[PDB]
Amino acid sequence: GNAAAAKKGSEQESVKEFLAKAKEDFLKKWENPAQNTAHLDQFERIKTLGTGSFGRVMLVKHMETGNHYAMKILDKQKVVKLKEIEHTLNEKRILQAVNFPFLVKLEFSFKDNSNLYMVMEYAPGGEMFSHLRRIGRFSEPHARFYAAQIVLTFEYLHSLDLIYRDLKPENLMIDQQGYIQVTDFGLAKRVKGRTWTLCGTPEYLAPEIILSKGYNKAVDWWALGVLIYEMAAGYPPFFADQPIQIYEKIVSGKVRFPSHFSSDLKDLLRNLLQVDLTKRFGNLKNGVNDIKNHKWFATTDWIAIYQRKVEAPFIPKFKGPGDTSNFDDYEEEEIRVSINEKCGKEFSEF
Amino acid sequence: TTYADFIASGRTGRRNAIHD
Ligand SMILES: CC1(C)CCCN[C@@H]1c1ccc(O)c(C(=O)c2ccc(C(=O)N[C@@H]3CCCNC[C@H]3NC(=O)c3ccncc3)cc2)c1F
Repeated sequence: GNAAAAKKGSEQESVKEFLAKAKEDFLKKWENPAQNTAHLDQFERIKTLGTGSFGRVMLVKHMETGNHYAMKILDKQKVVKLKEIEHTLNEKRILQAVNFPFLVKLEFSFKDNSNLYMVMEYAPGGEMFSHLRRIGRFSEPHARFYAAQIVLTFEYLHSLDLIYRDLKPENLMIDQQGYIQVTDFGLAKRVKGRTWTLCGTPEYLAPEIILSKGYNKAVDWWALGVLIYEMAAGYPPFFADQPIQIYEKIVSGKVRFPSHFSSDLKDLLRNLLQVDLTKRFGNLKNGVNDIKNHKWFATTDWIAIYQRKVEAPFIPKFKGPGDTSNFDDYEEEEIRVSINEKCGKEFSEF
Repeated sequence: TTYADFIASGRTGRRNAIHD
């Protein structure tokens, strides 16, 4: 008992001081972002690892080092057209300012007449999504290894007044050591107080988002619950062929658990997936600590997860640099840069 | 079972976010 009360009552002082120093580092790069730290022709383009609304992420090779990265290429023109300037600007501004062991590191970013570019660390493990579906589901200890990384990641982002808004296996890359690197900060926003945009993945949307209520940090804790349920079950708690059926399941107030879920899991999950904001874990007087101290996390050495001293229960096949076996195949499109600058004013700060 | 209902649905693929 008493050794864990000196350990617990001291871990917390280290954490209060870690976070303060993290808020300073973040604020420095947030009030003064790095711009134009590379150029397109410095990388060879090999293969598409993924796509989104305005372009794609590609495996690329930096010719001076031969280091492989993942480059996100967005077409400025489609961004303007879809009225997402602000969201694309938040994404880069936030990635370039953040810093944590489970956040994808942004190395360089730049722009040319046509496109925006973000060059990030390559995670050759591919997305959690891909191994979750292949295998069916993860065991609770396997799910918990991942969940703990998400819990601390949000503790970080929320301390920075950030909200992530797109938790789901698709956005959780697996690195060479089997740990998580969260990507796709397209929906992230720095915010004190309330925000209103209806966005996110249907399955992971919190009720107060569906109901146009105006919402905060807490929608991320709802999402953590959806993630832990999907990881542990092989399917999400709310699904259906049409989104409008998903939304009504989410607001009904009601969830069913597989017979294989432990009681501790079910109880952690009943408190994350709580419609009543006064009752949802992550959102009470004690905050994240209600989740950390929950019985399901009894085996979790929170400090050892931060320091990556715990064994990943799943280290992927690593067939050397520049290999993409852990990724799906996509149609390739040639990158075309124009001789005319598009949307210069709209993207000045990028 | 709930797992067969899921596998037979159209939400087992890579999922896109919305923007209302
Ligand atoms: C938030 C949405 C998605 C809502 C719908 C409208 N567009 C929005 C939106 C907002 C910001 C954006 O930057 C974009 C994009 O255009 C965009 C463009 C490309 C990608 C993309 O390829 N990301 C891949 C694949 C999708 C799933 N997440 C994994 C991601 N891959 C990686 O990030 C990766 C990192 C490291 N090593 C390998 C891979 C994602 C988003 C974007 F589409």
